[PDB]
Formats: sequence, structure tokens, C-alpha cells
Amino acid sequence: LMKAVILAAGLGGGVPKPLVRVGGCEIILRTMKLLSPHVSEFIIVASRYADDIDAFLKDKGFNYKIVRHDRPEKGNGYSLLVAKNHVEDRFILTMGDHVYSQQFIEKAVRGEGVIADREPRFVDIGEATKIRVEDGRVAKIGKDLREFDCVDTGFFVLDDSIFEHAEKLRDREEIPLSEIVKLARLPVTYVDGELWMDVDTKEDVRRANRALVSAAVGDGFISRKINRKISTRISAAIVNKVNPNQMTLISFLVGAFSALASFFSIPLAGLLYQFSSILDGCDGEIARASLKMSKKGGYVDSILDRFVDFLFLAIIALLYPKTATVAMFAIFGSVMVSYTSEKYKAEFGESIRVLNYIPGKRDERIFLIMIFCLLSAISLQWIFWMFLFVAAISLTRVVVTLLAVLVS
Amino acid sequence: LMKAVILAAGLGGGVPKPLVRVGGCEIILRTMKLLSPHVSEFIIVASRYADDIDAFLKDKGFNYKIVRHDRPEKGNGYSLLVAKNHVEDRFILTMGDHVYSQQFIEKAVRGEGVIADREPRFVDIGEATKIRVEDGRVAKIGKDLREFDCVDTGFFVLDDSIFEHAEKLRDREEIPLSEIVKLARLPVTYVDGELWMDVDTKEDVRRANRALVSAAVGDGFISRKINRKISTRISAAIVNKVNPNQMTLISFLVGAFSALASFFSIPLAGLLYQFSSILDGCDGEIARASLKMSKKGGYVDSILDRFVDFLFLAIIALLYPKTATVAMFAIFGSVMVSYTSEKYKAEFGESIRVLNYIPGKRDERIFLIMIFCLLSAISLQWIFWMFLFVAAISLTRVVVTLLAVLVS
Ligand SMILES: [Mg+2]
Ligand SMILES: [Mg+2]
Repeated sequence: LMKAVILAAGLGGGVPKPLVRVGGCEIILRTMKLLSPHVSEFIIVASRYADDIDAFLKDKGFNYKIVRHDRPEKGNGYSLLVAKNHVEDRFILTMGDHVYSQQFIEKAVRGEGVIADREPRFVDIGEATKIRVEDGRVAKIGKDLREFDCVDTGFFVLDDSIFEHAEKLRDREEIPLSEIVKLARLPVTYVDGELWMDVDTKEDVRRANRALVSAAVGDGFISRKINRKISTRISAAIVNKVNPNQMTLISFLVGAFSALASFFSIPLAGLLYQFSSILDGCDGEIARASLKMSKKGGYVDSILDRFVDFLFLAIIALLYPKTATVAMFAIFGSVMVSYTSEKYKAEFGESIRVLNYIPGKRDERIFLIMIFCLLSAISLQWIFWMFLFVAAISLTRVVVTLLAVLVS
Repeated sequence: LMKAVILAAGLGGGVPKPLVRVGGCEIILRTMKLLSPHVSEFIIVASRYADDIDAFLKDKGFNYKIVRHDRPEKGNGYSLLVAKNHVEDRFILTMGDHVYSQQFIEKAVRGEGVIADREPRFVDIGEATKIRVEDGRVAKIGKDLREFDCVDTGFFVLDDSIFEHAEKLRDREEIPLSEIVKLARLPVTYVDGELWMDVDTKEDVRRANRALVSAAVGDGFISRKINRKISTRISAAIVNKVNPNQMTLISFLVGAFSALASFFSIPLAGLLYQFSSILDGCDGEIARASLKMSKKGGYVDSILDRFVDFLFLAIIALLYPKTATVAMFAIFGSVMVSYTSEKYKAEFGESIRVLNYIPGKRDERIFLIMIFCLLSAISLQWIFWMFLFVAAISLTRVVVTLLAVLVS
């Protein structure tokens, strides 16, 4: 594993580009978290906001040091020159204002020289650093190139030979990192159609938010064809406004209130229940997109789910004791569905290695409950059939799952 | 990791000593399973029953080969001589009729020369190979030694220098492995008070069965002070008669029948329920003692437990619908106790990092249920208070466990 050099000089909603938050995470922190397993030490080149960037990275638990220079207007190339003494052999060079998906960086750090993209999806083809290739090597570079075989992603894997070509321009007034790439005749590595972009406008942030969240999505039929399409739009909107823990609480409160909502108008309680089901997938989407995933959150979220599922069925039963005997089976089967998956992962170390095709997971189950709650206003006879239906599909899935593991 | 040499020649309930089953596992297989991670290849020296031992080890998935000699009556030393060409450098030498605990072998394979025991617990001090030590070295050996500082465990870690001393006796009629140890002036390694014995009488088998099972035991107060003391005696008795899977089924059937037993005499159903709780710990004891532990068994056993716990509470409720609303909370909390532990292990990778002190785990819970079932015959008013009590301690433990993980 080598060293990585991140360049932050210019330009500057009042917040410096590396510290601008995209998808519930600041740009420079996202880069470091993804490069971390592949990198021994991080070298940041900062000028005006060096103190701000340094003060931010202190408790992040990363191995880093900031290299300062007070002359940012002489180009991105000079930022590279001043970092010469802090690197050895092979190293990584990336931009502080660029956003990268984990899929991109995995196919990046294995590359060499310039990382190129033959068909950029998320950036402006008009404004982009265009590259023409000859002999798998950079024959040209620029924003205005007429004939180009790929586009610069702002990611580079370089070596000690790059300083020799860089020192050649040391006496220039402005030293664009672009021109340096030409002289060195650098190898072109291809990573195409992945998620990468440069953040400039607050509009770019929103476009990136959607991109990261969309890329962040055991789903069932309802979850696939309905719930995920509603939740991703909500998540992308609140992605840097709300953190995964707050979303866990919100989805729990909505869910709990939906269970309480059966005191007045049960058919309404079912609608709110389905809406809580839609929301329940937001914290995961946010955590995945912000790289904020934590075992503690997954644990708590699952327990609150189990409590909401219960409170909803048990509150109906409190009002209608005739169905309370059937409620037992629905309630028990409801938890056992989750327990079968969870006991598996604890014991075998991995999730589920099976066929779906048997209803039903929480998403489908809740959806039917909503309908049966709607049929309630017509007739109270549909309640009993709800409890029995829930108990039927749950326990069946639980038994088949048990009967499946027996054979191995 | 080195090579291990197991000696099986003599002597011979009609079954050859290495194939004699002790603690639900044959002697030679137990040895190999324990040495396996520490050993590259196994070398077995067999004479009369070589085919039988070979035919047995075929599908065991071990790396081994059998070295044959037709002259077993010339002593254990000759068995060592004939294995000279199949080993290199350092190697392990052990007896095919000796039973060893995992605790013993872990402190054995790190040793050198003769493994000695200064205070043998499980063997006959009268009949044992006694060793007198001088300068951490074997100064004497024999069954009849008057002054001895330790006793031979039949386990050895040797090297190429041992054949030179062994070839010295090649022309002898009987070559006891004992005499060879003297000549080589072998280092004495001390492993004291561990579980090891030689199996000769069917009585030795039973004594070993108890020893292995006793050494094979998230227990609560009832489990510690009552249940484990009854279950270990049952397990030790049936240890090589019943396999862990059969015991899982038996404890499930008893449990299920205890739940059905509420149709007639609920106070009886509670007694059978407590007895099923006692039995529920047998499969684990057997699997641990027989080295037969499998993730599949643990999975199935836990699911059947959850079903028995439910069937018991739900069958009472079917007969008494007035308590069916309180039954919901008891049933839900009953499963959630297990779910909280299991979701933890899946998410965090390990078990429970806490304080006990809050009732209650399944063992305590079931015990109280038995009592409340006894109070039922007096008054049916105790039923309701059972369901409520179960729901009270369960959910409380579940909440405190949840509230505990929040802080980390
Ligand atoms: Mg969730
Ligand atoms: Mg068990």
C-alpha cells in the first residue's frame, strides 16, 4: 500500500470545497475513507484553508499531514512540486473537490498514470479535461480538445519520475497540472461509466446526493417495485440534513404513532404503517451513501422494527379481544421471520443462499396489513382474517426456512 | 506445524482400543481432531487391526497414512523404529489408547520431549509409568519406581536424535518404549492436573465419559444451581449412545408434549416443561464432549426452543381467552429476549459484555412458569399473573439490553 496526495488549493457556499458536504459527508473525508485501506499515509496540500482542513481532520483517526504553500494562484502543478519530499516510489494524486464512488476507487488504485473515463455519466462533457490517447499514452490534454478518446477524472497514480518533468516548469508564472501530464507521456488507465464528479454549484451537490443515494440501494416485491422508489427520493433530499441515527428515531416514531393511530380510524393506521415501512429503509440508504454505517445503528433499528410490528398488531387486539387468540400466532410468526434470518447470520456468519418466492418479508407483510386495515372500515370480519393471514405466511416462511437449513 | 505419530499395537469389548468409543467419539479420532490444526500429516503404526483403522479413517477428511508391521509383541519401541523414514526434524508421538482433553493437548504440543504430569487426577497412580527427574531431564522411568517426581502421560514431542538411541536396541527381543526414553536423556515437559487417561476397562470408559462431559459445561441461576447438575449426569450416561441431533429431537418432543400436556392437568405440564428445560442443555453437552459441534444443530435447536416456549404459553391461552391479551406480551417478550442476544452476535460478531442481574433467561423464566402452573390448581387467578410476570421480566431485560447497547 502506497501514499496518497490530495490537492486542495482553490477555489472557494462560503465553505471550502474539500469541506463542502456531499451525501452526508464532506468531499475530502469521503476520499480518505475510501482510499484508507489502500493507503499508508495521506498528504494534503492546502493554502488559505489549511488550518480549517487540519482542524477538521484531527480526530478522524487518519494518518495524515498538511503541506502548506502561500502561492495557490500559480496552478495545480506547483501544488504537486511542493509535495515532492513527502513521497517515495509510487503514490496517488487526487483532487480535493472531486467526489468518487467506492466502485470507482477500487478500479482506480489498481491503475497507473492518468485515470481516464471514456464515457462520463455524471459530469459536463462541455466543461471537462479532455484527453487524446496514442499508444495507451497521453498524446494531448485540455478542456477544449476537439478530438478526445476519454476524459480526465482528476485521479492519478504516479511515481518519482513525475517530478523531473514538473521541475522543468518551476520558473513559470502559472503551472497547470494539465501541461505536466503531456511532458511525462503518462500511461492512460481506463475506468469508464463509474460515479465521479467535481463539485462546484449547490446544484452539483444535489445531483451528487441523488447519485450517491441511488447507488446506495433482502428487498421483497413491495420494496423493489414501490418502497425503494419513494424512499430514495426522500433520502437524497435529506441526505446531508439528517444523520442515520436521527432517521432511525423518526421512522420509529412514525411507526409507533401509526400503531397508536388505531384508537381512531384503523384504516388510517394501516396507511401510516405502510408509510413507516417506506421510511424504515431511509437510515440505511443514508448511512450507506454517507459511509456512516455502524453496527450499533443496525442493531437498534431492528429492535425498534420488531417493537413497532408488535405494537401495531397488539393494539388492534386490545380493542378486539375475540381476535387476540389469533393475534398470538401473527405476533409470534412476525418476530420468528426476523429471528430465523438473524439466528442464521450469527451461527453461519453470513446472510441469505435460498429461494425467495415464499411470502413474506416485512415489506410485503405490512403492505397486506394496510389493505386488510382498509377492508376493516367495511367489515370488522376482515380483521380476524388479517391476523390469520399474517400468521399463515409468517410461520410458513419460518417453517420452510427451518426445513431448508435441516438439509445441508 | 509438524507431523504426529500415533502408535496402535495391542492390546484388544472386542473392538480395538483406538476404535473404542469414549464420550461419543472413538479414541484415535478424538486425538487427531485435537492435533489437526497443529499437525501437517498423521502417521499411524498398526499391526493386526491396521485394515480396520484404515477403513475407518478414509472419509474423516484427515491427512494420514498407515505404517504396518506384523511383529507387535516386540514392544512399543519397535513401533517407533519402523516409523523412522516417514518423519523429519521435530514430530509428535502419542498412544492410540489414550484420551486427551483439548486443554491438555494445547499445553502439550508446545512442550518438548516427555510430557509429564506431577499430579494425575484421572488415572491410577498404582498402575502408571512413573518418572524421576534430574536436571529437567529423565533420570529414570518405569511402572514400579519408588521415588518419582511425575507420571508419563503417553504424549511425546521428539526429534531425529531419538532414532539413534532406538536403533541401539534393534536386536532385542522385546523393546519397550520406556527404556528408550532413558538412553536419550529426554527433556521433561510439565502438564499437570489436566484431563488424560488410558482406556482399558468398560469402567474406564464411563469414568472418562463423565470426565469429558463434566469438562464440557450464558447459564442463569436455575441452570447453574439446578439444571446443569441434572443434565450432565444424563449426558454422561447417554454420551456414546445418543448423538447431538437425536438429543435435539428428544428434548423438542418432550417440550412439545409438555405444552400439549395442558389439555389435562396444567400443573403437570409445568413440571414436564421444567424437565424439558433440563434436557435442552444435553445436546450441547454431548456435542462439546464428542467434538461433534455443528452450526446446523445450534440453529435448529434454537428454533425448536422458540416454538416450544410459544406452544406452551399459547396453548394455555387457547383454553383461557381472558388471559390471551396478556399472553401476547408474554409471548412477544419471550422471543425478544432471544432475538436481542442473537441480533447482537450477528451484528457485532460475538456473544454477551454486560451484567446478568436482570431476570430472566429461558432457564429462570421456565422455572417460574412451572411454579405458576402449580399455583394454577389452587386458583386460576395465578395464570393471568404468570403471563404478566413473564411479559414483565422479558420486556424489561429486552429494554435494558437495548438501552445498554445505545451507549457504546
Ligand atoms: Mg430500517
Ligand atoms: Mg438446547
